[PDB]
Amino acid sequence: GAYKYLEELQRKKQSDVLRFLQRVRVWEYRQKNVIHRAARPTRPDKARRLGYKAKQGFVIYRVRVRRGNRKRPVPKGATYGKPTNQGVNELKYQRSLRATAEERVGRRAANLRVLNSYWVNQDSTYKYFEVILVDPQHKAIRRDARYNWICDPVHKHREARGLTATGKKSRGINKGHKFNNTKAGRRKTWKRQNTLSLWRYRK
Amino acid sequence: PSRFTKTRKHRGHVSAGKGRIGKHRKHPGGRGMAGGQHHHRINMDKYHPGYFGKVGMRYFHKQQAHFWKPVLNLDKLWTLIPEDKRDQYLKSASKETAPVIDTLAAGYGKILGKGRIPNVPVIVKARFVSKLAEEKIRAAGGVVELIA
Amino acid sequence: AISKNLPILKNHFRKHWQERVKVHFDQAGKKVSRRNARATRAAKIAPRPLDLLRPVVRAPTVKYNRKVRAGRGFTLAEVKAAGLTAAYARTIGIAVDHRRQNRNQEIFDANVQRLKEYQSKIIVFPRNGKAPEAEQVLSAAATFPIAQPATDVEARAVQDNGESAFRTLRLARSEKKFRGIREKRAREK
Amino acid sequence: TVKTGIAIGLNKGKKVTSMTPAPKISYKKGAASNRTKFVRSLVREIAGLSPYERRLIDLIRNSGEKRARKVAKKRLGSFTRAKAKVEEMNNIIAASRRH
RNA sequence: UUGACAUUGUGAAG
RNA sequence: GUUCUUUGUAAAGUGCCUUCGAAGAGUCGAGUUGUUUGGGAAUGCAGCUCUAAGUGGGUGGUAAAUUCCAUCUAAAGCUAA
RNA sequence: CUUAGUAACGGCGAGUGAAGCGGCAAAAGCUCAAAUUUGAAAUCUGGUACCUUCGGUGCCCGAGUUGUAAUUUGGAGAGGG
Ligand SMILES: [Cl-]
Ligand SMILES: [Cl-]
Ligand SMILES: [Cl-]
Ligand SMILES: [Mg+2]
Ligand SMILES: [Mg+2]
Ligand SMILES: [Mg+2]
Ligand SMILES: [Mg+2]
Ligand SMILES: [Mg+2]
Ligand SMILES: [Mg+2]
Ligand SMILES: [Mg+2]
Repeated sequence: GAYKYLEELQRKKQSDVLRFLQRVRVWEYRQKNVIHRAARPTRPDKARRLGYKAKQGFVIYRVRVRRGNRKRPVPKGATYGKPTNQGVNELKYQRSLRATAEERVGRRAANLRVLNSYWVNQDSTYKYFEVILVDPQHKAIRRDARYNWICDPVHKHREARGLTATGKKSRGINKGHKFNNTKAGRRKTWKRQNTLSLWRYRK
Repeated sequence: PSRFTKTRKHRGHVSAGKGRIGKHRKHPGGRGMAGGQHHHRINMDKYHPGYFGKVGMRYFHKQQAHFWKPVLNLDKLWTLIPEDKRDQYLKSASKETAPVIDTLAAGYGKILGKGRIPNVPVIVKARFVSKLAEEKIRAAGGVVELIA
Repeated sequence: AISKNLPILKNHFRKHWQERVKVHFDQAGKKVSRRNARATRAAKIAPRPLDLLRPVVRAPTVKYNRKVRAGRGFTLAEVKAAGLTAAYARTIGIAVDHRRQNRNQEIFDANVQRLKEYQSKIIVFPRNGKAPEAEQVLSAAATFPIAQPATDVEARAVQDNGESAFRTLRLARSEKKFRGIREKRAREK
Repeated sequence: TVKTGIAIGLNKGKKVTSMTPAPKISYKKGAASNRTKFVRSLVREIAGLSPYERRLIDLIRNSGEKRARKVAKKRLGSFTRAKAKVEEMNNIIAASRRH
């Protein structure tokens, strides 16, 4: 079908056709609220491969997030400590802007579950994202065998605990020697390696 | 047990064995290996030469399994044969009936020649061997077979 | 804090280690609960042996490659050579691994023999529901043990061709060292 | 591909009887198909060329392929990706005006 | 505070 | 263990021949800054800039050019002990 | 459990410091996107009447072709014979 063409055309972001479309759309988004409902996905092909379905119970929201670093919120720049901790301006937030977008949408619609999100646009000040949401109370979802797993109480506020795709990337949840510190949770690994184990018959 | 310690003997002696002049303070001289080059230099230069500095070249991601090679000397070679069979082979030193010893199956990597073996032909299978070890095996009528 | 002739110590206790001390007081308690769990599981699951059939594989690394052990599961080719499908094998008590490959004929033949022996020593009750009563054997690994393959006979004849084993190792080591330079020297001419 | 049978050398290791496993379909992941080649060619004629791709075409014609590879390395990442991009631009040049 | 890049498009001349 | 329904010109598995075999983009990757790691010409994470490919791509613990080999299949998801 | 206070990091000072293999406990596997059902949107929320009521049937609006079912997830698999 047409989904194959959409995937390949989306990759030519600096072509003349897409540069025109991204300029007119970035203006339209900026005129709306920071968070607002979207009637339909602007990238239907991208939504499908992230788990979106065109049925009642699936919701799309659009959100813009300020770009740049994270200035340390200290009064007048004083840190009251050793010079190794006196940095103020060149500090970076450990979670991505995509993660921040999902969190604020999640609080706005607390009756829904965050599934995934994707990049749509950006400018000098903002990055724009569209978040995919699933209603766990709708009977179309609770009776759907492929999606009723999200109705379980263990999946409440996935984006808050970093259980989404962007959350697992920032947690370093991968396999291999490159992720020894964060294979199964950084803090749990630190607890295991800093625990003194004593048996009844001392070894 | 606490009843056999010198603490029980020091009861009623004021200083508890630490002296009146010097006393028992918290950390006179520092903590741990502090002052190893300034006020503990003499105790480091003797009893521990070579502590300060670096010598060789680094090796990133060292795996100790690559260097596994236990050594076996010829004076211990016949211990690999079970004791109930050593006597018959020793007294039946001959060709076409030479016992076969799998050194790798016993968990050794290289054969070294230190002692003296009986003048009996033996078939020795190993991954590595020293030059002297092979000569003594052949001098007794045996052979060395390389395996992997 | 350095005095006398004593070894250098490296005790790592400069953190809040007393907050993370784990004493295994319940070692005896956990053993009882594990035995209770195995007893309850066996009575509940089926008269089946409570564990799946495992293949025989060669241990990796030059340090351990002299021994065989129990692997994850039988390969798709090994399962196919035994005369059944992978989907049916999983429901009959045979572990199946899809990512292990077959490169050695001796390991492949040994694993196929295990599957053939296993099929001849089990009774598959029909789905009809009759299920004639049978005694439960608690272990399938003990029923089919893994044995180290034999390597050589106890005694043979001495066969010396005059070449030194030490000399052979030295030549093989030297020839590998200078292979690259000799190819370059021959390439330039 | 036969090992020597001794613990050291080029083809060191024990000799065992060899088997060839069936090829795994996952080893052909990056293989072009008839459908995918049709789509990519059609999208190329629709979308046109990127601004940096136009600069590489100018450099090839006026300054030579060697310098275009140097510029392509800076825009792209590795040096091996520069070769593929410069080679791709040559095919575009050979058909745009040369034929 | 100063420079570079991004935001950043359209027309002409020296 | 018994008992009421036949689900169904339904569903599933297996042999041989031929043609095919769609597999995730501001993402991978690169530069730079900060932080972090035992990871040391840079372990992971994040900001900004640049920005891919399809016999391709990642990895192979010393930076680079050239020729091979080995091993997996990222950028979507669920799951008891 | 061990590897191991080891490889490595560190005014290479004070100090810091994993991982592969090996034995064991427990063991379980999997599914979406990307394909024309096209001789038939075959899919679903809700309303309403009734019934054998953690639901079912009939009827009626609505959702949905800017894609809801069946079929296939790389171990493969699919269209024909
Ligand atoms: Cl998905
Ligand atoms: Cl006394
Ligand atoms: Cl560095
Ligand atoms: Mg006194
Ligand atoms: Mg006193
Ligand atoms: Mg004193
Ligand atoms: Mg004094
Ligand atoms: Mg921090
Ligand atoms: Mg999960
Ligand atoms: Mg630390």
